[PDB]
Amino acid sequence: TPQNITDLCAEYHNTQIHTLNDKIFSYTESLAGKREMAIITFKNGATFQVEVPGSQHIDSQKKAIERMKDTLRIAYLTEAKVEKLCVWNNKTPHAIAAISMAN
Amino acid sequence: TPQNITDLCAEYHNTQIHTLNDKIFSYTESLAGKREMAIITFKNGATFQVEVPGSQHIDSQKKAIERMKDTLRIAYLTEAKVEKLCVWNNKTPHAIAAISMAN
Amino acid sequence: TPQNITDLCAEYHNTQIHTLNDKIFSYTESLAGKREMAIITFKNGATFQVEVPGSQHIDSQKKAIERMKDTLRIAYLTEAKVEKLCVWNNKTPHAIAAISMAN
Amino acid sequence: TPQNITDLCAEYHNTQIHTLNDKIFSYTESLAGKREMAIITFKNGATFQVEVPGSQHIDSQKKAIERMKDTLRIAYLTEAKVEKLCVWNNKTPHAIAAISMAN
Amino acid sequence: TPQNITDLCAEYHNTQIHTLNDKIFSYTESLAGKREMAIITFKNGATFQVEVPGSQHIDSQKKAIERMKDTLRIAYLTEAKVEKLCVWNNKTPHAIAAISMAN
Ligand SMILES: CC(=O)N[C@H]1[C@H](O[C@@H]2[C@H](O[C@]3(C(=O)O)C[C@H](O)[C@@H](NC(C)=O)[C@H]([C@H](O)[C@H](O)CO)O3)[C@@H](O)[C@H](O[C@H]3[C@H](O)[C@@H](O)[C@H](O)O[C@@H]3CO)O[C@@H]2CO)O[C@H](CO)[C@H](O)[C@@H]1O[C@@H]1O[C@H](CO)[C@H](O)[C@H](O)[C@H]1O
Ligand SMILES: CC(=O)N[C@H]1[C@H](O[C@@H]2[C@H](O[C@]3(C(=O)O)C[C@H](O)[C@@H](NC(C)=O)[C@H]([C@H](O)[C@H](O)CO)O3)[C@@H](O)[C@H](O[C@H]3[C@H](O)[C@@H](O)[C@H](O)O[C@@H]3CO)O[C@@H]2CO)O[C@H](CO)[C@H](O)[C@@H]1O[C@@H]1O[C@H](CO)[C@H](O)[C@H](O)[C@H]1O
Ligand SMILES: CC(=O)N[C@H]1[C@H](O[C@@H]2[C@H](O[C@]3(C(=O)O)C[C@H](O)[C@@H](NC(C)=O)[C@H]([C@H](O)[C@H](O)CO)O3)[C@@H](O)[C@H](O[C@H]3[C@H](O)[C@@H](O)[C@H](O)O[C@@H]3CO)O[C@@H]2CO)O[C@H](CO)[C@H](O)[C@@H]1O[C@@H]1O[C@H](CO)[C@H](O)[C@H](O)[C@H]1O
Repeated sequence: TPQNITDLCAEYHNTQIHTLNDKIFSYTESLAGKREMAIITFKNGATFQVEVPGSQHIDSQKKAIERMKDTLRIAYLTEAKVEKLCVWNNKTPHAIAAISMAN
Repeated sequence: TPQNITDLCAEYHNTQIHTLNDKIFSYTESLAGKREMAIITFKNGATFQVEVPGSQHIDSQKKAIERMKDTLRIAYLTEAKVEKLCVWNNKTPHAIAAISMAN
Repeated sequence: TPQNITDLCAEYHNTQIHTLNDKIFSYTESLAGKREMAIITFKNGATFQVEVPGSQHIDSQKKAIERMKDTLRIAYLTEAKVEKLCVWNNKTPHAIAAISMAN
Repeated sequence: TPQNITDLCAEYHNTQIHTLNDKIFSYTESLAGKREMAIITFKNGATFQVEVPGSQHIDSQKKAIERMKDTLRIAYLTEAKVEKLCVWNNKTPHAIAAISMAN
Repeated sequence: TPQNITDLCAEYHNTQIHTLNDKIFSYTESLAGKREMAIITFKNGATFQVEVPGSQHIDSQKKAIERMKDTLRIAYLTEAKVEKLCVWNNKTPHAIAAISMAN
């Protein structure tokens, strides 16, 4: 139904679009208990995270959270340019809701 | 049974074949609740989606849906040329049913 | 226990070996209900399928069918030469049972 | 929520941080019973393990331990520079808790 | 726990270390009923299998077995030099227990 990341982002509160058009600068992954997350940063310093699964996530999001960590890792290793990120800004670091990669 | 994507596509109602013979221009992935989907684009603007798993899907296609999102991601990252897409035209963006990639 | 694809193939009824020594020309995959399959072709026109999972499959072949589809996808994308395929000939297109890849 | 590996590492006892800034030298993986683990080494001889999933692990970490081995395998194969490692030092070899890649 | 492949291999009966320092020559994969395994060979004729899961395997070894097949496949496709293999010499072909890669 939404046709791009901007329309999709617009369907949630506390979200904002970050136009990066750049490759991920660093990738951090954690298996530590209560911190099973991934954190990424860009050259400008901007930091984002894929949240630890919790009660704020419905069951359908379970699979998508894992896929997102897979995507980030591979985008990072292949140095793919990420166009935009839709993030929840009520979390720190900002939490990734969706990504767009282009060209 | 079907020997190719065209024959396969012809076995369903509301489907059509698109011949792109081009690489995916952009890939968008979302983990947002109720919008756990992927959307792809080609240079001419043509937009397609891998639908959110819902009641129209039988048990057997859930793994297939997951595999498709995986296929679109590497196809994108590797700039693989997609030959054809069999898509359901009763959805917007058009929903991907099958894909064919050729040398 | 088999030592190679040919001996493994010889243990089955209705099987046959095809020597290709060529890379995959086309990769096709479908998430369409009741047609969750993948189809590959070679320049010589040879067409093979990875069957839809079903009755003719034991619980151990399940993960293996999924694994074969991943193999065929990555082989296609990396342009790996397929040496031989052990195929069941009581199906059309011929269903894939095993694959060998040699440098 | 931590913004980097240094701060995330600091949220645990018996946890040390290691700045490597080199690609992994060796990758060892085992399927032997009771020894389903991975071991990595750096050219400076530093050796680290990804623990056999045991009782000291909560359920949320299970999927995470699998992801970490996938990450170690791909970072090794692509020769990615790993920046830092947060490791629990009450283990021998020291056990990987988190990893950061910044090339 | 062991700090390397030789020590690890020494913790089991009927095992031996083979130093290859060469890439995999051929990869064979089968989905055939009761023969869901992978066989790899090196140019020197060395042939090794990843056993079909059976009664000899404990529960914790089941994902390790699937992972090892992913590893062999990716190592093969990327021409990653395999250093050593720990194998059970009471099976034919000898069964892979652990693998070390160092390029
Ligand atoms: C803003 C918020 O607190 N969201 C939490 C969510 O709350 C639900 C309603 O929010 C939306 C949203 O997230 O913006 C509304 C959207 O239009 C929905 N969009 C679509 C396409 O469906 C989404 C979506 O359904 C869910 O996210 C699916 O999981 O939900 C929120 O407005 C509502 O609260 C109202 C209340 O109803 C109203 O009477 C009162 O006056 O004001 C409140 C705020 O406007 O309640 C809804 C739940 O009852 O609920 C989910 C759990 O489903 C989460 O808790 C969500 O929080 C975010 O979750 C993110 C990950 O999914 C991430 O962690 C964010 O940081 C969390 O805040
Ligand atoms: C067209 C439609 O509404 N399809 C929904 C489907 O409906 C079934 C019958 O449709 C087909 C079809 O999709 O074309 C008929 C094909 O020959 C079948 N092909 C094969 C290889 O089996 C497929 C297939 O069985 C299913 O897709 C597998 O899940 O189904 C449909 O024709 C039938 O309804 C008839 C009705 O019986 C008849 O009396 C009346 O005169 O005409 C109706 C319409 O032509 O009903 C069948 C279901 O009872 O059913 C599935 C669920 O099983 C879906 O709901 C499907 O909708 C599409 O699903 C897609 C994703 O899978 C996607 O979301 C599309 O946008 C949906 O429209
Ligand atoms: C040698 C053998 O038959 N091993 C089978 C194994 O047997 C167990 C004990 O064997 C070891 C081993 O595999 O070598 C001993 C190692 O030191 C252990 N190492 C570690 C780090 O724990 C391993 C390990 O625990 C298991 O492999 C985990 O599954 O096991 C063996 O010593 C023992 O012998 C007893 C006997 O049971 C008892 O009745 C008699 O009175 O005294 C003996 C004392 O000397 O029995 C253990 C089983 O209860 O068992 C596993 C299943 O647990 C396998 O069957 C294993 O066979 C090999 O398995 C490989 C795949 O896992 C491969 O397929 C080989 O081909 C199989 O031979």
